[PDB]
Amino acid sequence: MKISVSKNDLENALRYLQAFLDKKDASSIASHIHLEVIKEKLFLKASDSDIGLKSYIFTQSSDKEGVGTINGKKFLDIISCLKDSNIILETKDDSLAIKQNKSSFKLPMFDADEFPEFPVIDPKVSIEVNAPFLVDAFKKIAPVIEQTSHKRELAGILMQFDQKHQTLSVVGTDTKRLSYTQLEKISIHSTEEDISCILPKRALLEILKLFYENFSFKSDGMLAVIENEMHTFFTKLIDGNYPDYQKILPKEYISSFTLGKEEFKESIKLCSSLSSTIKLTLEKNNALFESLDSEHSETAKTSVEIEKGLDIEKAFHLGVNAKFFLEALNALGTTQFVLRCNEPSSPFLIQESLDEKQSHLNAKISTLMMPITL
Amino acid sequence: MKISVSKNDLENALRYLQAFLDKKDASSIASHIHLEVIKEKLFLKASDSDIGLKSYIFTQSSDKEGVGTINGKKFLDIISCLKDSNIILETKDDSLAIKQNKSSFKLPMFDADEFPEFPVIDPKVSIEVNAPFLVDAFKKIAPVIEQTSHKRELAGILMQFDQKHQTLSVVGTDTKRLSYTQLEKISIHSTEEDISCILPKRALLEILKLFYENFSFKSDGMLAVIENEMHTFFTKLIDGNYPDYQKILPKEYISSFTLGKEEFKESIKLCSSLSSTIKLTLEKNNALFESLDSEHSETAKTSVEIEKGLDIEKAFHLGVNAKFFLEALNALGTTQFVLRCNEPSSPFLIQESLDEKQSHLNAKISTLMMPITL
Repeated sequence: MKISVSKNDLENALRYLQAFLDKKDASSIASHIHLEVIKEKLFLKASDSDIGLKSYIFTQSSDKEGVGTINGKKFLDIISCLKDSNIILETKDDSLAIKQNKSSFKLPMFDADEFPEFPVIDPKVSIEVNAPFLVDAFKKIAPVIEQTSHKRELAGILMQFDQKHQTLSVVGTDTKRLSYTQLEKISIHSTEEDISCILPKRALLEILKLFYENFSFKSDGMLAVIENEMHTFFTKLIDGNYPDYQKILPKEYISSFTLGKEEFKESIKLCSSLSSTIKLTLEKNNALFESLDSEHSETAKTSVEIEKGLDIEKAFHLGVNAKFFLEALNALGTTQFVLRCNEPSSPFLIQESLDEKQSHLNAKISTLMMPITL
Repeated sequence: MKISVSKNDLENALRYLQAFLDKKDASSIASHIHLEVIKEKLFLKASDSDIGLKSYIFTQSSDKEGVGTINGKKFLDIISCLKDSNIILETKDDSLAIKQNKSSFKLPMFDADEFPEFPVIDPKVSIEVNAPFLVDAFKKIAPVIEQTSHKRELAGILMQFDQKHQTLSVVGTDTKRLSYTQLEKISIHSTEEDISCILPKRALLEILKLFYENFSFKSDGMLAVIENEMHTFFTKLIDGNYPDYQKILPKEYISSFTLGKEEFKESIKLCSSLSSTIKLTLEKNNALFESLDSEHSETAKTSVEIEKGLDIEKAFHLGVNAKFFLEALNALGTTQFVLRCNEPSSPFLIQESLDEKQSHLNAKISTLMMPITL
């Protein structure tokens, strides 16, 4: 191999690749990036059986095509310390040479034959995503998902494709709370009418660093592959059946209150200084907040005026987990939110104001939560 | 007690005080701030036998004078979540009430009689510091000092007062390296001709957060007390005898090179990607840097042109610790530095260009380092 590349292009590519290396044992090929020069591109890839990323940068020049490998962490450590001028990469036996003017380095290469095959799939389902709605859904739902969940299928995010109705549902839950969204008017190409993909949390978080809009998503029911012009990402899927979240959603709600998002965030954080649970009291023109599981002798109270009177003929009391409530509000894009309730011992829902209104660019996430008793 | 205070004044005061609390066991008075209302001031103090801070803020109003205590971490957690409007603090039995409009809190107080006495000293030495030179010296020397040093006196920074010559010397060492500065034309008031104070590293780091210029420093040989208009800080001193650093400094140096600071930093970091030690080669118009304790098959080299020829008739080779060398350069305020050497196996010195030149506002730190063999 012998090429020259842009320092900043290379550094950026290496930064993305770090998350796909097992970096602690540098003597293992799992700590290495596979390199391949083909025509005017340098491809860099880091993968294992479970997950992987393949990227390219254009070469500034190319004298010799071929393949090699290099420790990804050391490679980035070197590049990040170099000048903003072009870098020469040239193989020399079992070794990769890096040169930039007066600076030169050598790093040992491993046998590229040991490097894992980067998978290709025969997709059963595919979508083209030309707006931020999918990663918006992912980012909004991620906090509810236990990565190290001890239950397999809940350790990931559900993507449920309905080809007939052209809707993709995105769901996360940790059994105390459940966040979901339904994305309509999605052009879904699928061999089956319905197909469900469960992406592991790690994959979710990596996707958020790599992608935003204008990418494809494809799956063969075993792997999911996401591609744009620069990147091809894959992840193994979680096998099994995600619980049907629809069966747990209440059919109707006795009461629905339209409330101020930022005032509630501010009030909940305030009581959270002394407790993890909060007693919320709703009156016609007031919202009261009191610390609930605070130590004896420690109390926090606050209230907020509600100018547009709630349909309440007598105080409604609701015990809530402060962190969950806050996270549900963080997932909302509107200045107001709707709190839908039945009995105080029953699950309640938090969602955007005008959730029913059609949106193009964004996902609207709703969160269903179990209350605290008393 | 009953007063009102400014939220931002209070929050700022509480932030400074956090470092002086043992925060993990909230049931201990060590986690508490002592409060005292005297006339139009609120004094807040956190201290133990070893170290402490006493601060004040002016009250916006004062209805009732008295004393109390409160958990400092909870207090700050509450205040930081409040609005930017005045806060009412009022004692109610064994409890402190905090009110801001619709928000109200209660926290339990402890018996103020258990709170440790804040010490006053009869100073044996005192200085008034009206320029940043002392904290500049402290900040520059701090990195060489082992806080958790297993040797008592080296676990702190030395302040050596010479009343006769009106000089204060500031020294830190960890036995591999030694950084020092001599501050001249300091008005020293002292009962003894010579007196040495050793401040613990923790105290050093706290001082850096609190003080910059226009403060007094006093010591009775047991405690050191630092005061400005807002703060009174104290620390117990480390007992014993700091080694005389003067006896270890070489008398003369065979060679002294004036070199580029930022070029050396950049070159050393570059080789540091692959090693912790570096072989430096000085020639008449070139400085060469090579990784030294890098793994087999991993190498890093770079060089820098030296336009103003060094007085060198044949290459000088010096083995150096990369981190120490970098830290010595970080402590310098000039664009160039002087490297003074004897034999390659002998200690060498790093200091500012024109170190001998008189400076008002700043400390000039020199670092003496043991080289690496080969």
